[PDB]
Amino acid sequence: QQKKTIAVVNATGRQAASLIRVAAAVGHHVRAQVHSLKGLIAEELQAIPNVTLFQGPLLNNVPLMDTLFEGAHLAFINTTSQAGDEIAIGKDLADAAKRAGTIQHYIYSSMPDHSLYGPWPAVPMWAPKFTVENYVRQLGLPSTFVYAGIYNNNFTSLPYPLFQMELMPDGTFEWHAPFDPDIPLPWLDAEHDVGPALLQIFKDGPQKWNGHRIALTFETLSPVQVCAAFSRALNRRVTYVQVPKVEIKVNIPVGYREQLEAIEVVFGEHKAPYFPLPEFSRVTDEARKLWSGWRDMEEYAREVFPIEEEANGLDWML
Amino acid sequence: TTCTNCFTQTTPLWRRNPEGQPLCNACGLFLKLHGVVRPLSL
Ligand SMILES: [Cl-]
Ligand SMILES: [Zn+2]
Repeated sequence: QQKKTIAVVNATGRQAASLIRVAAAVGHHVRAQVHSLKGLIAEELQAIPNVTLFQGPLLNNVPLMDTLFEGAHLAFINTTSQAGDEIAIGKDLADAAKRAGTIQHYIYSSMPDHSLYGPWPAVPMWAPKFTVENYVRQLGLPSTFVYAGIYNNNFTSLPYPLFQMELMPDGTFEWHAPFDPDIPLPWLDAEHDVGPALLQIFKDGPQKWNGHRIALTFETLSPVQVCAAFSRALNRRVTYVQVPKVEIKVNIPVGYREQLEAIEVVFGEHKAPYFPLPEFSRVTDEARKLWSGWRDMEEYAREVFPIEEEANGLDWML
Repeated sequence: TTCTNCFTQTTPLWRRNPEGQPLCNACGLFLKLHGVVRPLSL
């Protein structure tokens, strides 16, 4: 009924930003943590009225956390491995949330730990989120766990790892990745659908979602299908090429490499399902009920891809 | 046709504003549930 105060961290991140724009808009007050006030998104999040920001790091900074949850009734938590150790950060946040005593629904964005389901290793940027999940549960916090499908907007023609839609010379697009060409993967349109879905989960309350795991994915397409989406949505010819190893064409950080190497082994070498949890082995069902105004790969490709590229510095579309 | 809000031209179902103007399934559905127009980036 009444709009509540929501606490969020990593405000500039795609999941949070989505929620913040939507939540602020409908009337909720937002208390968010950002690493830096510098940046487009940051300044934007600053331009939205009922949004309060706290600039500071998350690691070993329990004071930021205490302030963040003051007067908070709801919270959506999605940490990054970059801010430092996710498990310790993810546990401090949970402790703060409980110490605030006002949290009615605590949504944490979790990810599988593949080694728990096969000789597969643990995807570093994913595995720890499962430990934090268990700890959230351990504290007794009324919670719900969301598992995000791969972002639609990870795609770009720029030489960024794993999801490059490189613009070949012959006026076509090729996409190099480890993922099996015929294996359906879980996708998610971060900007367009994370916000509304989260809102619906909050509107439902823990009386419905407490203890549940929700696969935040609204459509599952195989690499070939994803390319068929782009190719049928831009007049261009798009092909998928399965490569045993991920291509790093730009000086990236350590963490991000190891992460990619794990991916190569898990999906390229073991053809292991994105969501190895049994409950996730249709998966998109719960999501589409939570929010039916979802944006699939075709709309994303025909309506957004061309725009993001342009503002990104490309005229291939013009 | 196009969406008055998001300008998309691709959507599973078109909807109309309480006046009659075209909105996409999402924008139309969002407003209907929360009461305000679906906010966008930038
Ligand atoms: Cl941030
Ligand atoms: Zn629209």
